[PDB]
Amino acid sequence: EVQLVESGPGLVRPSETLSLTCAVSGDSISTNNGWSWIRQTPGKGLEWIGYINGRSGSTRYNPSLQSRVTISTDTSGNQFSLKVNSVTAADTAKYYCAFFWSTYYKRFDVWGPGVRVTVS
Amino acid sequence: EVQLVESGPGLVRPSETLSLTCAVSGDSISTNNGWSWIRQTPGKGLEWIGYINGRSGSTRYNPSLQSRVTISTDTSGNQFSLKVNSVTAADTAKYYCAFFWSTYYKRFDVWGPGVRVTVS
Amino acid sequence: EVQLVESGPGLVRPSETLSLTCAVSGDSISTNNGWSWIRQTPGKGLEWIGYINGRSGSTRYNPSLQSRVTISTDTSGNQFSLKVNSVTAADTAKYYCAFFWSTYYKRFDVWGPGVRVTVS
Amino acid sequence: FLGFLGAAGSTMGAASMTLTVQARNLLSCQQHLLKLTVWGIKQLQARVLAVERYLRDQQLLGIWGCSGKLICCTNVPWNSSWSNRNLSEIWDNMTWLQWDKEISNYTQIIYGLLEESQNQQEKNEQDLLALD
Amino acid sequence: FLGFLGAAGSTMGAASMTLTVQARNLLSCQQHLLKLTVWGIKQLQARVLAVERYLRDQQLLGIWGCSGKLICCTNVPWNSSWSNRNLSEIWDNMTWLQWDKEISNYTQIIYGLLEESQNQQEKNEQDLLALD
Amino acid sequence: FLGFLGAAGSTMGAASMTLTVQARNLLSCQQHLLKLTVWGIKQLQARVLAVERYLRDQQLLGIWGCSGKLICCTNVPWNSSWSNRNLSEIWDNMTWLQWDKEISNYTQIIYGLLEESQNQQEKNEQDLLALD
Amino acid sequence: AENLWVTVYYGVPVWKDAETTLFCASDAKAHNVWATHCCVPTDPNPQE
Amino acid sequence: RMTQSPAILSLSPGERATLSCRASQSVDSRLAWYQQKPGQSPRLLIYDVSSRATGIPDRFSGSGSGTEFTLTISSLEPEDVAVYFCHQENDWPWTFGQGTKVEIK
Amino acid sequence: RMTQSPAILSLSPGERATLSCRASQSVDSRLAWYQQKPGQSPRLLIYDVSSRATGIPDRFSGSGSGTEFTLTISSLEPEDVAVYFCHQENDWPWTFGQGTKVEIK
Amino acid sequence: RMTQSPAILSLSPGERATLSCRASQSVDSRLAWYQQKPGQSPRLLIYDVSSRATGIPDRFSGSGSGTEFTLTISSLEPEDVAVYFCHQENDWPWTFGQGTKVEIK
Ligand SMILES: *[C@@H]1O[C@H](CO[C@@H]2O[C@@H](C)[C@@H](O)[C@@H](O)[C@@H]2O)[C@@H](O[C@@H]2O[C@H](CO)[C@@H](O)[C@H](O)[C@H]2NC(C)=O)[C@H](O)[C@H]1NC(C)=O
Ligand SMILES: *[C@@H]1O[C@H](CO[C@@H]2O[C@@H](C)[C@@H](O)[C@@H](O)[C@@H]2O)[C@@H](O[C@@H]2O[C@H](CO)[C@@H](O)[C@H](O)[C@H]2NC(C)=O)[C@H](O)[C@H]1NC(C)=O
Ligand SMILES: *[C@@H]1O[C@H](CO[C@@H]2O[C@@H](C)[C@@H](O)[C@@H](O)[C@@H]2O)[C@@H](O[C@@H]2O[C@H](CO)[C@@H](O)[C@H](O)[C@H]2NC(C)=O)[C@H](O)[C@H]1NC(C)=O
Ligand SMILES: *[C@@H]1O[C@H](CO)[C@@H](O[C@@H]2O[C@H](CO)[C@@H](O)[C@H](O)[C@H]2NC(C)=O)[C@H](O)[C@H]1NC(C)=O
Ligand SMILES: *[C@@H]1O[C@H](CO)[C@@H](O[C@@H]2O[C@H](CO)[C@@H](O)[C@H](O)[C@H]2NC(C)=O)[C@H](O)[C@H]1NC(C)=O
Ligand SMILES: *[C@@H]1O[C@H](CO)[C@@H](O[C@@H]2O[C@H](CO)[C@@H](O)[C@H](O)[C@H]2NC(C)=O)[C@H](O)[C@H]1NC(C)=O
Ligand SMILES: *[C@@H]1O[C@H](CO)[C@@H](O[C@@H]2O[C@H](CO)[C@@H](O)[C@H](O)[C@H]2NC(C)=O)[C@H](O)[C@H]1NC(C)=O
Ligand SMILES: *[C@@H]1O[C@H](CO)[C@@H](O[C@@H]2O[C@H](CO)[C@@H](O)[C@H](O)[C@H]2NC(C)=O)[C@H](O)[C@H]1NC(C)=O
Ligand SMILES: *[C@@H]1O[C@H](CO)[C@@H](O[C@@H]2O[C@H](CO)[C@@H](O)[C@H](O)[C@H]2NC(C)=O)[C@H](O)[C@H]1NC(C)=O
Ligand SMILES: *[C@@H]1O[C@H](CO)[C@@H](O)[C@H](O)[C@H]1NC(C)=O
Ligand SMILES: *[C@@H]1O[C@H](CO)[C@@H](O)[C@H](O)[C@H]1NC(C)=O
Ligand SMILES: *[C@@H]1O[C@H](CO)[C@@H](O)[C@H](O)[C@H]1NC(C)=O
Repeated sequence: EVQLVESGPGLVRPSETLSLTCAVSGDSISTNNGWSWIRQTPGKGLEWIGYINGRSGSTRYNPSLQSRVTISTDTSGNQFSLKVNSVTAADTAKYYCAFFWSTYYKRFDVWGPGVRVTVS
Repeated sequence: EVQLVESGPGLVRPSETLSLTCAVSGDSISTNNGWSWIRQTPGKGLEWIGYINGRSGSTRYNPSLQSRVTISTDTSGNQFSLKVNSVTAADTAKYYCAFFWSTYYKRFDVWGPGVRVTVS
Repeated sequence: EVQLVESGPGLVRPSETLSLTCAVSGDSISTNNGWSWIRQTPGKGLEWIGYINGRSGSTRYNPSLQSRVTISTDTSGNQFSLKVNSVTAADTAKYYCAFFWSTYYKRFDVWGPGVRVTVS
Repeated sequence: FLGFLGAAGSTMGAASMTLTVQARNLLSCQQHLLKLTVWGIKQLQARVLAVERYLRDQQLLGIWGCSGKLICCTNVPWNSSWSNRNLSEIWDNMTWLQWDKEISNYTQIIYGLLEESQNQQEKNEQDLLALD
Repeated sequence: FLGFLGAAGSTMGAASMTLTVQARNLLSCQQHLLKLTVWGIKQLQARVLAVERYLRDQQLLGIWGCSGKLICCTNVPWNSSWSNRNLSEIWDNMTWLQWDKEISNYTQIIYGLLEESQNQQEKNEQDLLALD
Repeated sequence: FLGFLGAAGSTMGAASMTLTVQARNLLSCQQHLLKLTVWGIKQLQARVLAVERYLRDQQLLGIWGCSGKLICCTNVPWNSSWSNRNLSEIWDNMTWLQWDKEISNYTQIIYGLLEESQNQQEKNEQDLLALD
Repeated sequence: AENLWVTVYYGVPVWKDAETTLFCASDAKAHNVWATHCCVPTDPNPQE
Repeated sequence: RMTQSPAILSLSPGERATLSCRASQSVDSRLAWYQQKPGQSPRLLIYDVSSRATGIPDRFSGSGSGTEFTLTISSLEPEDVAVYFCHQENDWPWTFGQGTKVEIK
Repeated sequence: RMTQSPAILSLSPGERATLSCRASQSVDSRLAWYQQKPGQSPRLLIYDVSSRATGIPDRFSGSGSGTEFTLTISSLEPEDVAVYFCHQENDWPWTFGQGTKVEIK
Repeated sequence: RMTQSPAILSLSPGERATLSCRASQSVDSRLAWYQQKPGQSPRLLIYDVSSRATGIPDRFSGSGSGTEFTLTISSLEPEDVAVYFCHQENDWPWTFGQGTKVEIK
């Protein structure tokens, strides 16, 4: 069973970048696909940011964030992270680390507690 | 030969919804595809709104109207209708009920007289 | 070896159209694909405008210019040209005539000196 | 065998709905055959032929770009000289047996054109700027 | 011949990775055969049969819309009455030999449905406003 | 039979335009054969072999993911050790007979890699988040 | 409520009992009747 | 998209009308023409560039491909005064040209 | 996209909840439902419209296709007070509905 | 899209230049590099990430895939002062990076 643990600054000033790191325990990032970021925006609800294939480094992002978001993997640390280019107050949200398994044979989620980040 | 007969309010106030019903005579809505709505906008000409497959309930809409338009079928009444979420003066147009047959073997239209609707 | 020679007005007033003609020497336009226009915009760099298949007349354009750009071929003169609908100061650029060969077996460019056009 | 030929009197349009019925039926002792080795050959020749006929039709669908399909579109235009009729005269009120009699002489012209069309299509796929 | 049957004891899921191993092995003197024309026939009959069996399976994949694939999806829903098990009971902890014994009686029902589904799909392709 | 081998002296590039000419020619009495049952066998053996050779090549194109095509791309990189030449030395100024002599020893290495590539591609299709 | 859809697999490792004709093969190395009716050589290292 | 030209065709009785329609993108051959008379729903004249619809007289014809299409009307009679529309069917949304008028006198 | 309704479901203990979700475009059957409790990450309940996730009780069910989907909860117990979310998986970006609340009293 | 870095590479004669280019989306291997000198049309150096164009010296090389690509220049000579451009061919519109300069002294 995979566990997802997250940390990073809970406060970013406008025009500064945002950075969150998710530690992965119980499995290897480099073996599985579906490592991803989702955020819960007050007044809007849950929104997908994007995901990474730990086996290749290929990523996919939500078009609204393609100009600002980078997702990458630390294969030594067995942790992955989300970086967002300069942010504004509009980016205040609860950010989450999640693992999505979706194949022809099985479907399941692992979804960690997240990090609350305020931009102000 | 299919005949298309239409009715509904010729006046909608701004911010109110728009609703038009097309009666179908000579055939069954539930058997054919291609039941559709088109409008003639003054200063612009004819524009497609969307269409419904009477055999399934699946619909397709003009992207500019996807946020506001609903098309549905009354299988008891053998009538179908167009509903538009809140409208503005920009939506004044002649609205038409039409049936489009397009297959590998035949091509034809049935196109009714329409309803004139003013938003103001 | 194909040579590309260009000429046209180096000055267009705002709201007037832009017109550049590229002469082709060493081969036949009507036989090859890949005849194209590219411009170098100060402060931005190189941008694709579009290209024409001399064997058919079919063209493809950069979406940002689809509302204004026309590319066509003179099969008698063995020259092709770029026409742009009314232009503004934002369209000042170095415009180039180029030939792009890209197949399963070979890759090469022929790229002429271009025409400098100021809109003002 | 529930309609091996049930659509024979149907119109060309209606008969298009039984293509799997006819296709699935076109590629359907002990000691006697070896004791009397005349019959072993008579039987094998019948079986080999059924296989060869099947494969020749499959090769043509492959060459024309219609492999794996029962209904396939091409890019060869219809010549009015092959049959000067409109669609409402062909798909309705006409059977496939009648149509075959009408077209027969033009079969090879049409097949040759279908092969040329596919070769032109392949040539255009080895040029990364194709059809623009 | 490096696993002709190596996956036989593997689970259904794991065995899905050897499909090319089994497929590539299913379509693998001088004067004696003509001097003694009993054996020429015995040998040809074995060869003709291997070809006919191969082609019948290929024709079915064609009809069902799965031509050219080793793994193919369809649009026929699974009936719970055919096997009342969830996916975690089928793909894991079960072999293909066991599954075949469990399904056997329903083989023809399933095949008939696969053919009907493909015909419905083709009908919807001769109507340019399909699925909307 | 209008070029069964017309492209033999052409360059590799030019010869790519006759693939349908060679393919269409690779799967082209009465009582005598049964009265003298030596010849019935001699004839059937020739016919069965032509069919088996045809089908083995079709099975490989199927396994490699090139079914239905005369020209097909793959994802296996070319090893420089198989032939240390650039494209302008291969497609121009060289025939297919010369190329075959040059590659011959590496034929099985290449075929094995083509099969591995297709299996990896299929594995990635049973994971709905593939290639991202 | 599983909502699954009958997928199709080809190349599945399933076998059934059957009766067919087997052919003879020899070691090559062998006017003996079985040296003539058993012409096809076996692989020197059978793939078991 | 596509547009039509001339906006107004002022023609003599018996004259041939020529009405063009030009797309910014290829629409293959999936083009239809419609005739609009006062108080009427649009009538289909021509489909698939040149195929005449049932009940339409031989005076109506046409040609073209890809991006360049033309509708022509031979021997114009007063009954042919109408607004003619160019209809794009090749891809969604389906669109119409602005329509042009043929006037006779 | 898609949205959910009612925003708030005020239900009696033992009552059946009905929660709808409507897409503007077909999503085929690629729909999942999630349960959100205070302080928790979202829990998966149902996937592929009606298939129940491992560890989820029989009180949770559902149906629908294309654009019209429903989540139902039988015999509501106080432990089921939560915000329920509709999740679209059929195409990118994947989206969520706004979520609705089921309250018991 | 994609961009290049460093904007300016101030290098010693004989030094190796390293010029990166990063895409926001995979472009597979369909990447080309161009050399721009004053008054010249752009010259093609490298295509399909690492294949050298005809007439280009061995000092020019490169590698990369998907989103991360690099151009390198060995043994820089004054004749190599130029603006180097990254060109995306994988999908339409084709695009260019902003270009970077390699300066020698
Ligand atoms: C339609 O086909 C005609 C030719 O068909 C003729 O009759 C056939 C049975 C067979 O005998 C053909 O060989 C005959 O030619 C096309 O007309 C020909 O076009 C070529 C073009 O250069 C010309 O050289 C021929 O002389 C023409 N034949 C005649 C009799 O005039 C015609 O163009 C075809 N139309 C289309 C749309 O393909
Ligand atoms: C699942 O299949 C049942 C029917 O299967 C039965 O058992 C099989 C072995 C075979 O004998 C069948 O012929 C049997 O009918 C479906 O139930 C049938 O639905 C039809 C619909 O009108 C009805 O007329 C039959 O009487 C039903 N059969 C019974 C026994 O009640 C059932 O609908 C199928 N479910 C799905 C999802 O396809
Ligand atoms: C290109 O192929 C070589 C190996 O080819 C060798 O020669 C062939 C005729 C055949 O005999 C092969 O078995 C030979 O190995 C690849 O080099 C090998 O890479 C593996 C990787 O671990 C290594 O173990 C081997 O020792 C290497 N062989 C040698 C001789 O060093 C090479 O990587 C291939 N290149 C590409 C791009 O695929
Ligand atoms: C044999 O011919 C008869 C008529 O000549 C066909 O009957 C027609 O079937 C169509 C089907 O919708 C009906 O609409 C017509 O009204 C029928 N005609 C009459 C006179 O009843 C009959 O179907 C034909 N058989 C086949 C196999 O096609
Ligand atoms: C198709 O071929 C047949 C013959 O196989 C043609 O019919 C013959 O046409 C010649 C023309 O002078 C007549 O003399 C013969 O008597 C006809 N034969 C029969 C049986 O009628 C037929 O016309 C050809 N069709 C086309 C369209 O060319
Ligand atoms: C034969 O059965 C044994 C167990 O009954 C299989 O061994 C298991 O293999 C899986 C593979 O990941 C391991 O996770 C299990 O822990 C193994 N079990 C034991 C007890 O070691 C074995 O693989 C089976 N053989 C085949 C061909 O499937
Ligand atoms: C599949 O068919 C087999 C028989 O071929 C069924 O097994 C038989 O079921 C009858 C039912 O009364 C028994 O009397 C026989 O003794 C059974 N035979 C054996 C060998 O056990 C089997 O039940 C069928 N399966 C399904 C799901 O219908
Ligand atoms: C046989 O070889 C000769 C030359 O060795 C080939 O002729 C060349 O054909 C190309 C085709 O465009 C011409 O550009 C060359 O100029 C020709 N060379 C000469 C010397 O004329 C000839 O085509 C070859 N035959 C085949 C079948 O390829
Ligand atoms: C491909 O195989 C041939 C032999 O079938 C190789 O040629 C032989 O190479 C050995 C090497 O010592 C020589 O002794 C033989 O005399 C060669 N035979 C001939 C006919 O020349 C050939 O080199 C192999 N090619 C590659 C690339 O390995
Ligand atoms: C097709 O030809 C028949 C022949 O009489 C004619 O009646 C029918 O109207 C034609 N179809 C069209 C669309 O003109
Ligand atoms: C599948 O059935 C087995 C039978 O015991 C059960 O244990 C397992 O939890 C079931 N799977 C699901 C998702 O309910
Ligand atoms: C290919 O190799 C030949 C060998 O002489 C060489 O002349 C040619 O220039 C090479 N092609 C390239 C692009 O370097």
